[PDB]
Amino acid sequence: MWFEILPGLAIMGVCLVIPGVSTAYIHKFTNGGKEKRVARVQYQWYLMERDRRISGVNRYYVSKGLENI
Amino acid sequence: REKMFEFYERVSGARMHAAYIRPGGVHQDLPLGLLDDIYEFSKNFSLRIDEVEEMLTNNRIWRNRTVDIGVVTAEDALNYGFSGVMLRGSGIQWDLRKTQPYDVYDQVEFDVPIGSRGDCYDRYLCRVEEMRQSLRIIEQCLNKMPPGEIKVDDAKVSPPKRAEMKTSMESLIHHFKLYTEGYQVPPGATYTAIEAPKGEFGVYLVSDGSSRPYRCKIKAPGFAHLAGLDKMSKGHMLADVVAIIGTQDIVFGEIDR
Amino acid sequence: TYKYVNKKEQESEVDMKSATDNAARILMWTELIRGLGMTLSYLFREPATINYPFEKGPLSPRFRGEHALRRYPSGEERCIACKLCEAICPAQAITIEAEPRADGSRRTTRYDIDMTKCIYCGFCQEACPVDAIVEGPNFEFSTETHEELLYNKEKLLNNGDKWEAEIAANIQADYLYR
Amino acid sequence: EMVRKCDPHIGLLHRGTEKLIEYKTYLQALPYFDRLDYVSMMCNEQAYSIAV
Amino acid sequence: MFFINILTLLVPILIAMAFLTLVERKILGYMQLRKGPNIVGPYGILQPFADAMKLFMKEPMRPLTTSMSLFIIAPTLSLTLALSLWVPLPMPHPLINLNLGILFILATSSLSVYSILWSGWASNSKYSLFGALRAVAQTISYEVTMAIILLSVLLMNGSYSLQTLITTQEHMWLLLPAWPMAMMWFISTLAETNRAPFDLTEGESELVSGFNVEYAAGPFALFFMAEYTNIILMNALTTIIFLGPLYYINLPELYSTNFMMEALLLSSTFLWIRASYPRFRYDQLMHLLWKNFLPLTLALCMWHISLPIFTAGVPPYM
Amino acid sequence: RSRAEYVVTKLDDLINWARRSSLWPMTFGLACCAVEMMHMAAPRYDMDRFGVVFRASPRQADVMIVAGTLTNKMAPALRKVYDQMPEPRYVVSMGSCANGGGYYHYSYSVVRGCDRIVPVDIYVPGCPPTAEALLYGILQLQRKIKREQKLKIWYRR
Amino acid sequence: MNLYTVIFINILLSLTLILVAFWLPQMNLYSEKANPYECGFDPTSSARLPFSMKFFLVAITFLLFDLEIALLLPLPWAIQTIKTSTMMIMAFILVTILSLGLAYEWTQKGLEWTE
Amino acid sequence: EVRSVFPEAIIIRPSDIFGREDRFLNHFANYRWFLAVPLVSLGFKTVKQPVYVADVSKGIVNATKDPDAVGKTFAFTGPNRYLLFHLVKYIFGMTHRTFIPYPLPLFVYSWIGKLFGLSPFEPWTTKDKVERIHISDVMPTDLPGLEDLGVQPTPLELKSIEVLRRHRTYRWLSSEIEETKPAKTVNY
Amino acid sequence: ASATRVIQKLRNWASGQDLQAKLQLRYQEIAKRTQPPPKLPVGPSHKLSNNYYCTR
Amino acid sequence: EDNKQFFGRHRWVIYTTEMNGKNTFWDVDGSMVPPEWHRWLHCMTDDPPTTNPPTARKFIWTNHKFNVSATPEQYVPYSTTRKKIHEWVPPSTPYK
Ligand SMILES: CCCCCCCCCCCCO[C@@H]1O[C@H](CO)[C@@H](O[C@H]2O[C@H](CO)[C@@H](O)[C@H](O)[C@H]2O)[C@H](O)[C@H]1O
Ligand SMILES: CCCCCCCCCCCCO[C@@H]1O[C@H](CO)[C@@H](O[C@H]2O[C@H](CO)[C@@H](O)[C@H](O)[C@H]2O)[C@H](O)[C@H]1O
Ligand code: SF4
Ligand code: SF4
Ligand code: SF4
Repeated sequence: MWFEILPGLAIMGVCLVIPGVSTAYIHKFTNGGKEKRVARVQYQWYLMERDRRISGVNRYYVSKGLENI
Repeated sequence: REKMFEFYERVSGARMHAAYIRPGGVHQDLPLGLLDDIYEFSKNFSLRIDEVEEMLTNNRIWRNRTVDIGVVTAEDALNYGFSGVMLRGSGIQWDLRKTQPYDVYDQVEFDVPIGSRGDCYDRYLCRVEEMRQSLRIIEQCLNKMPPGEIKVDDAKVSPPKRAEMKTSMESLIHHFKLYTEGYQVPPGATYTAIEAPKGEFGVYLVSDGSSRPYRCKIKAPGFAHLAGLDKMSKGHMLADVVAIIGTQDIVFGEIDR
Repeated sequence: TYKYVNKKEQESEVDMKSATDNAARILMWTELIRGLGMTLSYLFREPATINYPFEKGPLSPRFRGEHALRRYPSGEERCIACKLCEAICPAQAITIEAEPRADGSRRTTRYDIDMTKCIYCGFCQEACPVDAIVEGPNFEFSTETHEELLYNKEKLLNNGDKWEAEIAANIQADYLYR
Repeated sequence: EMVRKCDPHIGLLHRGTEKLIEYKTYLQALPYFDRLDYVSMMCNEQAYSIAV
Repeated sequence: MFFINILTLLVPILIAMAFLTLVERKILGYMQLRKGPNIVGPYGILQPFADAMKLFMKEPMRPLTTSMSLFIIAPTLSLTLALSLWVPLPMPHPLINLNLGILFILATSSLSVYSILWSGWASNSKYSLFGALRAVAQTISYEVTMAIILLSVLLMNGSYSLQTLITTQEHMWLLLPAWPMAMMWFISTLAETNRAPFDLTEGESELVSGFNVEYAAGPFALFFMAEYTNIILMNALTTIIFLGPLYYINLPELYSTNFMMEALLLSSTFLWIRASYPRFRYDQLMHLLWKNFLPLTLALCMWHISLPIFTAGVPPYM
Repeated sequence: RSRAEYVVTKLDDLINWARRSSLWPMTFGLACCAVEMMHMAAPRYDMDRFGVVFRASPRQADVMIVAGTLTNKMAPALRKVYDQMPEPRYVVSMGSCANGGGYYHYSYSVVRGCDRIVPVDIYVPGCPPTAEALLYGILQLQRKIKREQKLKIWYRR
Repeated sequence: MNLYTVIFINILLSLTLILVAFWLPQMNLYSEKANPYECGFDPTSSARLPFSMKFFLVAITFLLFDLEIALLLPLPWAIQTIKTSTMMIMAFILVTILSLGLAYEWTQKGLEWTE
Repeated sequence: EVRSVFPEAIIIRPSDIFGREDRFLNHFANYRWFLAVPLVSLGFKTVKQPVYVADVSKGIVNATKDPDAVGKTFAFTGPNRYLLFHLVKYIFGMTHRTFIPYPLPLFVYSWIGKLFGLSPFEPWTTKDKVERIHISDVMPTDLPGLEDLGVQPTPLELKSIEVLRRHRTYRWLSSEIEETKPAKTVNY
Repeated sequence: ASATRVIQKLRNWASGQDLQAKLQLRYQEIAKRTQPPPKLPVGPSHKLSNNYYCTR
Repeated sequence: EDNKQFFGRHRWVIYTTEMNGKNTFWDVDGSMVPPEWHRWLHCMTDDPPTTNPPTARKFIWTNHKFNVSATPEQYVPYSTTRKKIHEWVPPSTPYK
């Protein structure tokens, strides 16, 4: 019966969700719990480099608020 | 097809090479219940044709692969030795079951499908419609099936029934001789032709008076059709040639013998 | 009587309605969609596949399969070496020798069937006057060597002893048609 | 991919049926006709049966 | 961590490819009133692994007339490019974030034809040369319109960035305003993947096996792995461009689940199409693209230049 | 025996299973016997559910099914395509003609059994064998492949 | 760095499969096996002889049409211009002349393959 | 030991046997994979008289019926003797592969044979194989040969191409027998 | 035969036919595999008189 | 049996796991079906051998055998006839 096609489909379906989900989680793990920063233009890269320089630990994603001034 | 192989196997014991039709009639009578099962198959088959027509007949891809492919004129088809659908696809009104009938073909009603363009698409349409006309003949055969014996009551040709063979002296002698020497055929020669599914199927059979044929020349319809492949393939691509081989409907058991 | 398969050439004028219907058919692939509908409808049909070898294709008592040599209910061989089967065999697949048995009986000393010459036509079993040689119902006897398909008398009698229960019942079901 | 000439070479299934039939009785020759157009078996039988 | 992320893309995609070979054979089977594989594993789920192990245990061909460097290179290039097409795909976040990701796809996909061209030529046999020259014709047919179709769509996106397509479709599928381009795009991806009814470079009824006819064993498997990976890729691309999966910044996995479902469905229609139609003639594919798609594609490109100006709907640069 | 012999034996099973489970015959058929081969692929028997898939290229085929009569004119071509199958390869002789010449055994033009031209693994009798009889022979080839001991024999050399 | 890393892994994976496929299986090289395939009969000539191209004119037309799309692919940046009327006229004229070029070749039978 | 339990045994002593599946012509042809062909003393101190495989089998099968063969030792050699240098050069001429010979001492050569001998599959070469390549065939004297068993020895020049054509590239596949210059022969 | 009413509607709509009335799979409509014995008739030459072979 | 299944699937056999000393847990084939059940399972009749047993004959095999090809039990052909020509045997005693 047609529903016997589904075991292969479910395996396909699981395999096609892992890349999207794994990339989203690995980004947050490696970017301080936030989305990985996107630098489309030079201005955005400049902000990341400034964030890295003021972080104290050479990581752009470690943010400094008003407690730092 | 697998269901029709069962009708073959039920009358003869073999799905394909039945050896069931013999000179004098048929080998055995139909088993009880076979006509009903042939009727059950027959009443659903036209829907199976409709589904296939739904896939191909109006499909623009199918029409692009068969329309104006392998066009053959009526005059060339006659001079090239074509027969069957290879003539009727070009409009020639010819079919041996109607023009030179054999067995009980003059007692059944059916129509001969005729092409208009002489190309692969018209020949495909002719063959689809021929299947529909076959169902029409089958229905008449089912209703008009008469009673009686199934081989000629002439024990110098047709073997006697096994019960007679085991009771009567004449039947045993005739059984013995028919399965050893065989029946003698008076000397002569005939060219006999039928409207086989692939075209005119012919035999030129020479008897010298004995129980073995002196000469048997077999006329295969596909032998002339394949000989016309070069003619039909002019100005066509390799993929068209694949279609034109299919449109001739060719089996090499009959072309090569 | 004849009919035209592709003569629908009663050329007519075209309205806006029919021209648009023709336009929609070309531009929106409607007949191609009908094709997908047909294959979709088969997707949800029960497949015709049987679970071979746990299930089998239907057969009939007339089925022509592996040959066997039969006996009378006493155990006496039915074959009396008449050679009608050998004479009729269209493949010359049968080879027979015979002599008077120790009790004076007319019996074979050789009865060979080359199963790789045989065409499984059943002419031998029609020709046999005593229902000795038959094609049985077995069709699952493929081998790993050519030599295993050159059956001698011992093999053919063992097939008879192996398959008689089914062979007898198939003959009881068909012999009135013979 | 334009086809300039088709030269069909056959005989790759030529088995000498017609010669073999000369050594057969008429009944013995019948099964050779099943194996000609082996898609239309019974029609081949019918042609040979009518001729005989 | 970036190396772990490469694994969690490549390995699941290669398993998805392997099981698409199973799904194809079962979907085709059931549309043909058969079952397809149901013995090798439960419901046939080990059949792909058996075929893979069989092929790599088989003797690989070393034909005498063959020019061996290109013969080996072509299947190697095929799988490399198929896997590379996945790295910029945002599901919703890509492994590699590219500014011109769409142009990366076209260039990478366009290099993929050379695996067919070189394998067919390098094999140095007539049926393989026929398959290579059909690939030349195939690319000429569809590549003429594929980039213009994409161009018109991306005048509503405003960039070549794949991630921007997610935001463009925040409130509506791009299918709705672009369905005529979506239709032409869908036919183009069938031809681009050499799939039926345009499976011409292999076309087994005509060329036996076309470009890969001289290939055996594991080298043959690479072409097959590359073809099934590309089918998933092109449909996933169609999903992101026209069928914008639902995106929520706090629920990224919702995008991934929705993306997979639509991508699975679009891959199924590829197998459904194969079961339904006859093959085009390869001159007829050229006429389909150049005499039907190309006129409409050019008109619609002009229309999609015109639209944002007269509706004041130019998308943002950033 | 030893644990190295046990491991070798389990590997034989694994590689044997893979070749059993993915037998790809050549698209290759000679006469009426090929029609019954089509019926084995047809829905009732559906050979593809056992993992059996026709491929037209000898380079991509594992099994040759000699399905019909082998003439002298055809014999070199059949030998050629057999030689062009990569190994491991198997031959199934199907039907009386291929098995030993059958109805045409005594012809001037016919090879009396394809096993004069190629080695044969399975002989399937019948004229033609039914689709089911052919399927039985294919399953007998699988069990033959299941018995291959190539790695065990290599280990003991 | 990341794009270089993944593409090298892609290259690395493909080459490893090739090495496995060529060194794992048992081999048996002989001349008849390695001769070119042609349906069981020998080829009558080299596959390296000229193979006529019937669509050669479409092929070189494709070269020009491929530079036309190269002129169109800056359009996403061009629609950001203040000079909207100028951009629109340039894009409209560019598409129209390309259409006229296709229309001319179509009516000259330049899209028909040679026989 | 064989004659001690079967004193009437026929003993067949072939030289190196060439043929389609040999480990002689195929072996040297496969030196192309290592670019340069080592030979002890450059192959000028080794004489070979190789014999065709179908000649040996024909002689072996004739010895099953020959009344005069029992209890004897036969030497099955080919018609011609060659120095190992010219034989290998001819092999590379027939394969149309670049022939680059260079001398290699036997003790270094044996060590390479031991390394290749470590293969757990079928070794490409062994130490024993290296030793046997550089032992000269013994000059014919006294023992009967193939002619005594009704076999005319086939020259290597008549049959080598059937063995060596598969070792050519596509450029040279169709090159005929006569394009290769035959090897120079010796009488010692 | 065992399709649900929902699937029957789906496949009837998709095909454009009434598939349930003409199923390609066979159920109980076919003949029984055991039948009563036949009794076949004899031909016109089964006569005890006026049946000399030379007249036929 | 299940007569609600379509013709072809309405009857089936579950093979034993051991027959004649052979392990048939995985290695099953159609030749394991004995003749009395072969008729029923192939639908040559509607009557199973439980309620319609076959006739008993003393020479019928009591133990069915499956296909024994490529085993020590395989059939090996041979001529079943005896020597036809008889040689002269020379005398054992000498002659002078
Ligand atoms: C510094 C130089 C070092 C010394 C170099 C010595 C090189 C000698 C290489 C010998 C050949 C090894 O190469 C390998 O040989 C085997 C068997 O020998 C052959 O391999 C294959 O073909 C033959 C054909 O009959 C089969 O017998 C064999 O079983 C199969 O594996 C190939 O020819 C090659 O795969
Ligand atoms: C032979 C080739 C022929 C094909 C080429 C034909 C090109 C001709 C194009 C005619 C259409 C020009 O359409 C023209 O669009 C511009 C903007 O783009 C409109 O311009 C309008 O909006 C712009 C902003 O964009 C305002 O700054 C301007 O004041 C206002 O007029 C014009 O009102 C309209 O007339
Ligand atoms: S079945 Fe036909 S071919 Fe076979 S032995 Fe009987 S008569 Fe001869
Ligand atoms: S089997 Fe029958 S026909 Fe043949 S020799 Fe014996 S009794 Fe006569
Ligand atoms: S064995 Fe019989 S069915 Fe098969 S090819 Fe020969 S004649 Fe035809």
